[PDB]
Amino acid sequence: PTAIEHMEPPFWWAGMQHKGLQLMVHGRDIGRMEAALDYPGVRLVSPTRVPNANYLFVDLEIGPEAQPGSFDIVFKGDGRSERYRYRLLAREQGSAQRQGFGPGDAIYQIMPDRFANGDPSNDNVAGMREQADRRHGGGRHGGDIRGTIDHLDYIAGLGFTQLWPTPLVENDAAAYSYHGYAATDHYRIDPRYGSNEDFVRLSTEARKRGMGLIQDVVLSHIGKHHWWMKDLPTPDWINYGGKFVPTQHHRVAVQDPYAAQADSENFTKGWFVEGMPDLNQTNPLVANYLIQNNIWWIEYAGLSGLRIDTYGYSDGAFLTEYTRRLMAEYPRLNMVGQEWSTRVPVVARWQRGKANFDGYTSHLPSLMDFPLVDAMRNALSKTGEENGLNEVYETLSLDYLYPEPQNLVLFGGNHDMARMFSAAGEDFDRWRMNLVFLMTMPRIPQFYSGDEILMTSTVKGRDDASYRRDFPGGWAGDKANAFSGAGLTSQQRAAQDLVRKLANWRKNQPVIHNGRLMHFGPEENTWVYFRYNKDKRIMVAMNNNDKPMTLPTARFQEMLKGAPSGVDFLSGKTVGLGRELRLAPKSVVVIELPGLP
Amino acid sequence: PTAIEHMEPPFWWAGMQHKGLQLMVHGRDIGRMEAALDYPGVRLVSPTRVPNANYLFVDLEIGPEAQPGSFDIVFKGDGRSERYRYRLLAREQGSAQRQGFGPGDAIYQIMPDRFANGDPSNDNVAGMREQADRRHGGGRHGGDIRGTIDHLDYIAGLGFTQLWPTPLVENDAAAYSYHGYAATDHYRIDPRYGSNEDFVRLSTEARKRGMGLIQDVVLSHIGKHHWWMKDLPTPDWINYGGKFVPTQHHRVAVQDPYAAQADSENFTKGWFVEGMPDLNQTNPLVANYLIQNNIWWIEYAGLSGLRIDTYGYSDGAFLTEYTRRLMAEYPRLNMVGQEWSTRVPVVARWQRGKANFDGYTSHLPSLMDFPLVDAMRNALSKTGEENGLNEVYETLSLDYLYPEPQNLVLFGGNHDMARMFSAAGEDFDRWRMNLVFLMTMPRIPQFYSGDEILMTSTVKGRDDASYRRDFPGGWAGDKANAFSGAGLTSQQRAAQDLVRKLANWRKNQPVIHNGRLMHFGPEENTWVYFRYNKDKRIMVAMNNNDKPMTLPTARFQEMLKGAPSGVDFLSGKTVGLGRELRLAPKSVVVIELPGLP
Ligand SMILES: OC[C@H]1O[C@@H]2O[C@H]3[C@H](O)[C@@H](O)[C@@H](O[C@H]4[C@H](O)[C@@H](O)[C@@H](O[C@H]5[C@H](O)[C@@H](O)[C@@H](O[C@H]6[C@H](O)[C@@H](O)[C@@H](O[C@H]7[C@H](O)[C@@H](O)[C@@H](O[C@H]8[C@H](O)[C@@H](O)[C@@H](O[C@H]9[C@H](O)[C@@H](O)[C@@H](O[C@H]1[C@H](O)[C@H]2O)O[C@@H]9CO)O[C@@H]8CO)O[C@@H]7CO)O[C@@H]6CO)O[C@@H]5CO)O[C@@H]4CO)O[C@@H]3CO
Ligand SMILES: OC[C@H]1O[C@@H]2O[C@H]3[C@H](O)[C@@H](O)[C@@H](O[C@H]4[C@H](O)[C@@H](O)[C@@H](O[C@H]5[C@H](O)[C@@H](O)[C@@H](O[C@H]6[C@H](O)[C@@H](O)[C@@H](O[C@H]7[C@H](O)[C@@H](O)[C@@H](O[C@H]8[C@H](O)[C@@H](O)[C@@H](O[C@H]9[C@H](O)[C@@H](O)[C@@H](O[C@H]1[C@H](O)[C@H]2O)O[C@@H]9CO)O[C@@H]8CO)O[C@@H]7CO)O[C@@H]6CO)O[C@@H]5CO)O[C@@H]4CO)O[C@@H]3CO
Ligand SMILES: [Ca+2]
Ligand SMILES: [Ca+2]
Ligand SMILES: [Ca+2]
Ligand SMILES: [Ca+2]
Repeated sequence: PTAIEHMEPPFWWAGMQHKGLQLMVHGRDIGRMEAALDYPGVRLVSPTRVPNANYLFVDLEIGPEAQPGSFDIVFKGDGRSERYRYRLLAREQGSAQRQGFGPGDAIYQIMPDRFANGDPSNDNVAGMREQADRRHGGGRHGGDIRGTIDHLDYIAGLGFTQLWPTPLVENDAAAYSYHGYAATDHYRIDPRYGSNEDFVRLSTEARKRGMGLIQDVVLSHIGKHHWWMKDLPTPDWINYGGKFVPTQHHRVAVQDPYAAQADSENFTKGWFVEGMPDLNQTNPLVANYLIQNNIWWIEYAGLSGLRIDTYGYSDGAFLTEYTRRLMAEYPRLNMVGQEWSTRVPVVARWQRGKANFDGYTSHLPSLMDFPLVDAMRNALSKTGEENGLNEVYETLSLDYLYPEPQNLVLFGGNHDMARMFSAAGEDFDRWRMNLVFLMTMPRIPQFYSGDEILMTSTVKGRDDASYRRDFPGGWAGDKANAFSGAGLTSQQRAAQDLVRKLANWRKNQPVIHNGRLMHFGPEENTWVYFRYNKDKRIMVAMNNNDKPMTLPTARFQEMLKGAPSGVDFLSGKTVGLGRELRLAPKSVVVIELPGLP
Repeated sequence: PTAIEHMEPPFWWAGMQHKGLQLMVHGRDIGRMEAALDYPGVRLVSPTRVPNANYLFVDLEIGPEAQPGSFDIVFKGDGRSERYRYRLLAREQGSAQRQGFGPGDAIYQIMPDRFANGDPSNDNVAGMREQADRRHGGGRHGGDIRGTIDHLDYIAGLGFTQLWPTPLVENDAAAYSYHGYAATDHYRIDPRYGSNEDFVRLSTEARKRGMGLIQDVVLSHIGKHHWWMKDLPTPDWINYGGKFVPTQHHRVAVQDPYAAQADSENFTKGWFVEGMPDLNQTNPLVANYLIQNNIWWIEYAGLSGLRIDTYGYSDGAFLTEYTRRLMAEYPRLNMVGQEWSTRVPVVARWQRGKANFDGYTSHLPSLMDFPLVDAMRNALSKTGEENGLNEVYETLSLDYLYPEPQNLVLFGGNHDMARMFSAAGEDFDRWRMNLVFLMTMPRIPQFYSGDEILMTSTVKGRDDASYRRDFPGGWAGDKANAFSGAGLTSQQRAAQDLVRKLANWRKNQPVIHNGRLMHFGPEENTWVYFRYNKDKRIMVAMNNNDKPMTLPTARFQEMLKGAPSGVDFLSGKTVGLGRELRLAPKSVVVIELPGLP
């Protein structure tokens, strides 16, 4: 091997919250060397060696007096000497104070390979392990950053204010590289998507259109083709000494009074799959590496926040420190952890401010609301149940378990589950109820690309490829183009219109962002709730039955306070409320009313 | 009425914790009288007069200097004078400190009408509204206290240490009087069961056999034929002015940050059914009445605790005071609330010691563990699921939500749900798993009469009559008789023998009463857990599959610590533990090992 092959992070910033910076330097016999530097405000701590002669960790303390600039780090040993020009950048104005995504936002989720192919020429890149195959469900289809940039106006036009793409970091695998969840280089965009600079441009172009950029970060694991695997930095870098030992996924084991250490360790150290080596985050070098890398992306790419994969599969103590570090840099940031459980207590455990039985503490601002999504999908699909919506109501009543339920991400769907329209049984009227719910709950809504034109999938079991079909219009030659509206059916277009109507309306509804919620127990699969404050009331009523239903309004008087009627935002019709609310079969109304004193 | 028709409570005790005693006096124009008395230590408080001429509430303060004895309360008015000789009983030594049922106990549950007809002559009682009909599923079959007493040896012989009969208080209804849940006289045993004195004798006879007696109390409602209903003590004694307004059962509404007052009021004030007038517990006279009545039963009948029906259907503030009052009198008592929800947070809300988001405080020691019973019934029934036992494991992991999870009552079944054997799909092997689970969990186990001989029922929905078939041997002429063994199949006898073996064994296993629990995440519907302390380990392993399973024992070494083998208590077979645990199809083993160092 040659010179310095990797320097990570490759540059940094003056004026960060945490003064320490740990450089991970890789190259043949770099560990046999001694580093030296001279720059006011930067102090070189002095080596703690690792047995591997091919890695050197350099500990810097960057004082508040250190100014933007650059300086040489010089490595000397065995009659030779190596050099790296290290840059400390100036931070953009307002960087530390950046506002993360919140209740007023709506997030549009894409898989960058499956959204838009702006440049067919990067579909394959010389030297990489996988060839593109649009006809393979698990293959690379060729979506890229150029295609995403091309369609930012579309996403903004739909009413979305944040973009969350699944990971774009290099995944140089021989197969299943497209999904991004097995990083082979945490400091590089996969060249098939574009360059590091292209990703920065994506952020800047999104910001021009009023949209934030949320990065999808994996912390627990990497891909087996990561360059580390060819020469392990330390013998304990990867859990189980770099050998495949599978997790059995006992997620409660990390938060269970009756847990076996075997099960907790298996959850946090066990390999997700054979092709995903598990990072030993109990090694402080690994912890520092991940914390610094994610900060580096936030700072470099001007992100509004993060979505954190496989949340509890990382070491718990590491997550405590990681969340503390990120949030100390960016106190107004949001980060949404993916803790995939339908049990509210299991999700709620991880949110900042939670008083946990075991004293577990976290600075994680948000989690994905799998419990509530599961409840609504059940309600809308099990149409033979007398009162399926009761599950939604009862799940929501558990919100007190969360320190900040209003900061949780509620979603129509995502790349891991059945398509929203399919989960609703291809029932457009019931799908409308799901959409209304998503846009009116005291949550941060997230929507999955393609759902706005009722893309379908298999509903039973798990079928990842079926959830990730190419967006129509993302590829040259497509017969239908959802970006332009060309070739959409009337129902598809009606869906897209409704999404655009509701999401744009929602942006302008402070009562949804921070108003109160009062809901009523569902009765025979009818459900009424209100968002309210002194300025506005929004009354949602849904009739989840294939028959008309009539609801006496006396029941709702603490919210209605004698309102004789209101205008339904959906239909534009005036709806009577004096003595009863008459719902047509499978209907939902969104009645807008004056404030509640 | 004839002078004083009802005096309630009819007598009291010297030396109670709460000095106050409120007498509810009933009779024609008694409300027009004025009470007077002269007895050392007893003070008459100045009157508070309700507009109903047929009732008088008399407030006494019984100071600690009041001795046991009697004194006349004289009621003077309109030139007439009525007397009542009031008695203060001496309390039994150790009364206040009585030990309530706890984790070392096992509760046997009966319905008195359905267990044993010791006296056919009381099946009908002249004057009563219902005639017995043994062939009618919802009729009175004639079981009584004499029959229960006749068979205490049998219950004690099975290994049970507490008897819980469903209510024996008067239910003088035209139809469905048998079940006891619609009281028509809170101070009287239904004469078809026997007298008040017979109930005291049931308690004393049970005690002679090492068994406590747990009374089933209804607080929220009475029956429509209660004598109150003919002449309402106050206009607000019954919720909704004594007229039927149904509850819609929105149980979470009393513990939901988004609750409507309409829903929460409807839950606690709404009538359970038309035949069950709802008590207005916000009226302090109603509150005092119930508190005193239940204390009266505890003191009079020498009870070891209570089972409290329809728990959250009572007023929340009333419940705080009721539980406070009862626990003040009897600090070591146990009372188990029936809060029928399969959601851990909903049940846990009510247990003494819980820190609730809304500051709600309760003194209730115990609740019925519907969530865990539901989880195990799901695991045993969902035979098409690869790992249904995962529900049990995850539910258990939520025990940190309860202040005192070991004090919760775990049950094989009860009078409101499908028969335990039917719940296991009539699979003897799965039934054994449920039984072992019940007898080894950190819980107070409760068992439903008839389950020890594998009685069956319908499985779906609610079918009360199906769960409540006459105990075989309870009636003269029965051709299957569980008391003698006559007519039982080999399998039914084996069930009975196993109940006896495990219950009696449990009695002598402190490690089950107060030991730790460590469980392991179930894998492919195999599950291993341990009860352990310095003295003993008890390993439970179950294979919920119709194929053999081989579990490497490395996994369990934090509990096994190299144990080469053990003896299965159940089969009495030796079980290898050195390298692998071989489980036969549908097996459960229970292995005793010495305590860990
Ligand atoms: O970065 C890795 C991935 O992380 C992220 O998502 C993961 C979550 O963090 C993690 O918790 C977990 O979620 C599970 C959740 O916790 C569970 O409660 C449960 O929820 C329900 C589930 O959704 C239902 O489908 C069902 O589960 C059963 C299912 O019906 C049944 O078919 C079977 O599933 C087995 C598959 O059939 C089998 O093929 C294989 O799965 C493969 C998969 O086919 C393959 O494509 C590959 O997956 C890739 C994936 O495409 C990538 O995107 C990347 O995934 C990341 C996610 O995108 C993140 O968001 O990497 C993956 C790994 O390479 O590999 C899979 C693994 O072999 O095995 C399956 C079983 O082992 O059985 C299941 C039950 O076991 O019912 C559940 C109701 O309780 O399941 C959640 C997952 O669906 O997993 C997330 C990754 O999916
Ligand atoms: O003291 C009263 C009883 O209290 C104790 O148990 C009750 C629990 O505290 C309470 O939480 C709830 O528990 C669960 C319930 O058992 C489950 O069924 C289920 O309930 C939901 C159900 O799944 C839904 O379908 C719906 O139920 C409605 C139902 O669909 C609808 O038809 C109607 O119900 C009527 C019946 O269908 C009809 O037959 C008749 O009922 C008769 C009954 O057949 C007869 O035996 C007699 O019932 C007695 C009972 O036998 C007594 O033992 C006593 O019950 C107490 C329990 O034993 C306690 O342990 O009193 C009963 C009389 O009230 O008389 C009945 C009335 O004539 O009429 C029914 C009523 O119209 O309406 C229901 C309700 O809307 O919603 C259910 C709630 O969401 O899950 C519940 C908890 O989640 O009820 C327990 C009693 O079953
Ligand atoms: Ca491309
Ligand atoms: Ca891990
Ligand atoms: Ca009888
Ligand atoms: Ca009530």
